[PDB]
Amino acid sequence: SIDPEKLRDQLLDAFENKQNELKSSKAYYDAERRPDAIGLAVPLDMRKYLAHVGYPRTYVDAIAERQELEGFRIPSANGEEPESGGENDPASELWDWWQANNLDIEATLGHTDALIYGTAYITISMPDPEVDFDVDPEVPLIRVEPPTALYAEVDPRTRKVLYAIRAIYGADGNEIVSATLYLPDTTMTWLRAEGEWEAPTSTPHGLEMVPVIPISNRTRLSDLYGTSEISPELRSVTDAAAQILMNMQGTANLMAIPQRLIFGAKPEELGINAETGQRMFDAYMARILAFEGGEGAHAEQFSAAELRNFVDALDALDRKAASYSGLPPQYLSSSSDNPASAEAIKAAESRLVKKVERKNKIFGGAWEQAMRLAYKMVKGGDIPTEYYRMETVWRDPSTPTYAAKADAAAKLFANGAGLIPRERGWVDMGYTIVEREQMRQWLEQDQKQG
Amino acid sequence: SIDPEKLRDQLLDAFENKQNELKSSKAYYDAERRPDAIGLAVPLDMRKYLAHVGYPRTYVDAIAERQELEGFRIPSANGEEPESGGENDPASELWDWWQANNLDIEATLGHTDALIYGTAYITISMPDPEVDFDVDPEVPLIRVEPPTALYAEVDPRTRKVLYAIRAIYGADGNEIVSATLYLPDTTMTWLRAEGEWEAPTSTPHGLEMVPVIPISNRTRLSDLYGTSEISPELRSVTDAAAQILMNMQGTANLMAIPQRLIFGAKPEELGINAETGQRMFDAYMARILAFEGGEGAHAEQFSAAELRNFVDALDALDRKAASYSGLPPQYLSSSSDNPASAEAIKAAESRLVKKVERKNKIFGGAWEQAMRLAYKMVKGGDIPTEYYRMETVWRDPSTPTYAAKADAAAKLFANGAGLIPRERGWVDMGYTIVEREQMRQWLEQDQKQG
Amino acid sequence: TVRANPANYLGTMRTKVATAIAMAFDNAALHGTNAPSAFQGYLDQSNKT
Amino acid sequence: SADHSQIAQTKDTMFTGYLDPVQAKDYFAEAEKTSIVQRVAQKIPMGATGIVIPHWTGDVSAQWIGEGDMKPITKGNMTKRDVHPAKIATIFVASAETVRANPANYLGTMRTKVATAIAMAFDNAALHGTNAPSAFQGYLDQSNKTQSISPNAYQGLGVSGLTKLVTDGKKWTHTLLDDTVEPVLNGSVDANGRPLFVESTYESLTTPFREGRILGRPTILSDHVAEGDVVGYAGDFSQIIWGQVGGLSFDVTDQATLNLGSQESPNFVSLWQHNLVAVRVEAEYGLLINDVNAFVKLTFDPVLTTYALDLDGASAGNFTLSLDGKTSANIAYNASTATVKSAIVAIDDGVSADDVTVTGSAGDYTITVPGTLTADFSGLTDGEGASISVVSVG
Repeated sequence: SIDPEKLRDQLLDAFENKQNELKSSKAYYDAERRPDAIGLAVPLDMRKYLAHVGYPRTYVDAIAERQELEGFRIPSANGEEPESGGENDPASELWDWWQANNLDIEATLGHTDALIYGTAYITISMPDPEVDFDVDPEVPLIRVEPPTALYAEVDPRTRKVLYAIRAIYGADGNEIVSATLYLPDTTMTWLRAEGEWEAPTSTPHGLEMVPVIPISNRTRLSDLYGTSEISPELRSVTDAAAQILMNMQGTANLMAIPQRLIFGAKPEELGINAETGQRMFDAYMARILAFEGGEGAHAEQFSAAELRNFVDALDALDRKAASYSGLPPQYLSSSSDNPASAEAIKAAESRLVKKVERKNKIFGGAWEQAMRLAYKMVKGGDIPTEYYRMETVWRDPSTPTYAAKADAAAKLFANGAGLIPRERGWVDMGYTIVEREQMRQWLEQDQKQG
Repeated sequence: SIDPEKLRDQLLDAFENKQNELKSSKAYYDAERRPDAIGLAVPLDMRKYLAHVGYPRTYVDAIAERQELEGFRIPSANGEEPESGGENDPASELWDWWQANNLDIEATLGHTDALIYGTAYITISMPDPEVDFDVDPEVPLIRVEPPTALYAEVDPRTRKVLYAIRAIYGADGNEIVSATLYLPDTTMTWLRAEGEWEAPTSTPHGLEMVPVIPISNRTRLSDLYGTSEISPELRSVTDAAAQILMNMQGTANLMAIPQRLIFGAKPEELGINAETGQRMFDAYMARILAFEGGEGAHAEQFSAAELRNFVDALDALDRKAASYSGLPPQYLSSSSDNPASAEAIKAAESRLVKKVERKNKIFGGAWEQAMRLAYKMVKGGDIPTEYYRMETVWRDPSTPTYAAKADAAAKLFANGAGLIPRERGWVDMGYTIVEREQMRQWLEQDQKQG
Repeated sequence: TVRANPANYLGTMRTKVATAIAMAFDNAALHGTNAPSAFQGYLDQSNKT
Repeated sequence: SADHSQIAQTKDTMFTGYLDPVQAKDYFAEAEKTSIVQRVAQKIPMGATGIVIPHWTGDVSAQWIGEGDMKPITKGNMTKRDVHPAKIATIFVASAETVRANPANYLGTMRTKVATAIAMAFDNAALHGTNAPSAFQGYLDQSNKTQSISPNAYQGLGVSGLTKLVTDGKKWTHTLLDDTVEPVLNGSVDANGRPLFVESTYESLTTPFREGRILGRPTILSDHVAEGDVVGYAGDFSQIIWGQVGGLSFDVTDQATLNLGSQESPNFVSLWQHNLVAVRVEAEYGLLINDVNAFVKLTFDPVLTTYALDLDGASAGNFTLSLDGKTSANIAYNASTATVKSAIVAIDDGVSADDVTVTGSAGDYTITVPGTLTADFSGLTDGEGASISVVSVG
């Protein structure tokens, strides 16, 4: 065993150390200045005119805003039993706790911090009415935190969390106002002002387990912590595109125009005022300048830069980014694509739809475990063995091509004479587990009319 | 017989020897800096600007995300349950353990590490309630582990594992924290390897087999140990593309614009400051520079380099990366011929889809044996002979095309007057074995109502 | 010596080094005793006693 | 670095052919010479810190008594020795492209060749004693006993040779012979000219070359037991024990730095800078022979034996020699070489003044004689390490 004061100071160390890693990926999503993005043709006084490129934000958003949870399928013991509901039902209990915490909002944020930084953390507690929560005090208070505010030590031995620290800064002040340590069997919190840590408040819990769970963007089993979704391939083409935008925007300020020259005229033949170095032309349209020179005199010009000669490099980098990322061609390569049929959409969308379907499994494994802790805390007993078997169920991440779904499902059902019992007609139409309980009522209400 | 303390040391040496190889194929999927990727024409400072290429990442993702297990078939002794009764049958018995271990999450990752490094392992154990938690105590604990954390030696004659070692590092400490050695007669683990090396915890087991089995990407019988899917053939084009892309990225800084020259008057006559070698050309757009232009002065420019010379070479290499990998031509962005037809999708997918069906077979052969071991361990007796005839069932890897299958299935079934039994209608429509056995219940509800 | 790790010397050495590194930082900050040129002042440098 | 390097493998001269379609097996390759000592001596479990072996030694005693004779007192005694493992190692190096190519399976071949070279080094350290690190307690060539096989092997092994074992109580339990001894077994004949060790129309190998028993003792054969004039051993192979710590290691690197020179004269090569790959091979062994005199060295001809007798810097007293159990006069410590030769030729029989040889100086006598020489330093007042050993010719 060890004291919590050592653990706090030694974990606030590891936590503050970790921030120097995360800042490297924050700089891509949030499109900050990066040294390697500067365009080297641009002269030193124009290099303040940075050009940012949106590939990292686009690729993270295009995964994140496709996925939402619809329920938990705990199977019935001693034979399967759908349509079981209310106080009888182990699934709608978990959905009540999901809904009462507004996890429909806090999860879809917490997922994108997990895609940006590679991880985020679920936390569970009973509430305490001595804090003015405005939460149902019978419901487990479930929260999600970014790795910029919670850090957890993990066993490589067995992949369970050892202990974890939450830290709260004064927001712009950037100095810690409170910190919380989660031990295997209690949670402790300090607060500080004048730099004095006040005596730790605490709250025991009955679990063997630390009440924190990592969402982790695992790419492989060989990842322990998981990694940013903004891959080193996508970073490299992001910065390559940023340099070419700067070299373009620079060239368009100096060389898009030809430079005009005269040779063999002495400045006194032209009347160039020696104090100031240029006489005023008029240039009001059709005027022919007569002004003189020797027999060796003539006019010359340097050509414009051909700006097309950069643009066909930018087109090539879009065609890189559209492949290194999963994205449909028209998100990045905004060029000549023709997704103009309901089957064609399913083709062009396929590689992104399938990436989100894999991420749904990876995040589902964390949410499943978090709801087991919530039950084990609230109901206090050992987990009913059904809850080891459950899955999270997720929204279909593809475009809702509803007319093509409807004509197909109607042919299968064939007004009840057909191949499919009415319920799989709903699930193929994609109506959510939460909603299909209302269609139980409305179908029953219609059977009284005929 | 064999000294276990010796054999542990000997297998840690054999395990570290494998990492020297794996560090080379990891570097293609993670896109670390590689010696062959540097663009030779780029100057010695600008060689910091690497150009990571994502073909390996793309090609392994597009296989590993299509794969999904959906059940087991165990051909019964002939009777009233030819494949299943719906509960208390071999198919349900294995699928229970698969759910309880979350292998739908873990094995999706396990296939990824198996395609990258060329092999990965399934380790089968009874849970110990003194050591491990959040698992159902009556089911076998199944883990999948990558070759960066486990090594197994094969008797080349019998093609079965002789012994294997799981080696866990202390994360950032770069040292072994624990090691576990699996024998045919027992497992054995030395719980700490940092500070003092602790004494072994043994645990005997009833099997003749050692309780680990390799998944291997074995493409051909002569590959007696598994081989990476990122073939030497695809590695070469990945590195070749990086050179072209980096040579372009240098050219876009130095050479995309013409360099302007004047060959006439001496610097002091051109009004150049002799100390700095410069003058401020006050180049707002319309202005004409005038020169005295002695000795037959002229001005001229070196050309811009045509960046489309490199674009032609990137397009050629994209056509090659598509041809080698067998990805759809759209996944490389290689050509804009988007397959806007229900059947044209089956054509464009055809080689990727078929390749995935072969990876499904080759990994299914290992997942069978893992369940044969798990049953033999849990039930203790020798296995019923139908488990030697087991078959894994995998989800169809083709993109759904739901409405095309829907019209076809309804046309065949014809309200029960048709060609095929209702049950086959569900199989061809592509519902999983769990969806099939669930959907039967709703059909009885509908027929019971009338 | 690494294989045998007598008296856990390779473990104890880490914490004794970490202790020495922490102690050097106090001495550099309080009395400047060996401070690198990058440190701006130390408390013993005050003009008042 | 370079072509041709005498320490590291580039795509050197020797590889040149091994890319053509014209290649074949080596139709004449040798099989590897595995260790013989590891096959006959019992293997002992050993840790890196070595082992302690105890031995009882006290002469516990009892006496006959009459009624009421007050009964005598006795006490036991015991001692121990410890055995520490030594280490043997080597490194070899090739270019990274040579490792990617693996021409003619050179890397694999090298792994087998070092494994074999270490095994032969352990035999040579246990038998001849060629380079034995200080921790090996004795080596088999140190025996003060020899026998000649050539004219008749049965009389050699089973009678003359056995006589000089059992006289000291040392049990004959095995015999180990070199593969080159086969002719003097085939030439072992009776007075009618029939063989001894084979029968009938002479179809089979002789029974020892089937690894059969001789006079109940097993025969062990190998192709590298001969070390000069010595061509085999016979004796109590229970007296030799050995152990290996762990197993044959193979660490690998592309990025360490190697001194190709000496500790006193560096010549560093960075493996990273020259794009080289290197392998580090190591094993650790311990050995103990409890009594070196329990073995007879077997030879063809009736050769003499040569010895060093050391007085350990003793300043006063006398010492004694013995030769096949006959005993010398009592000899003063600082005897002349002529006095020591006189002391040997004064022995009862066979000590002819042309064969017996002495060649050292006062207190440090190199001696050569036809027989088992031994000494007792009782009556020497000084030099507590005063001692006798056989020594190698060169």
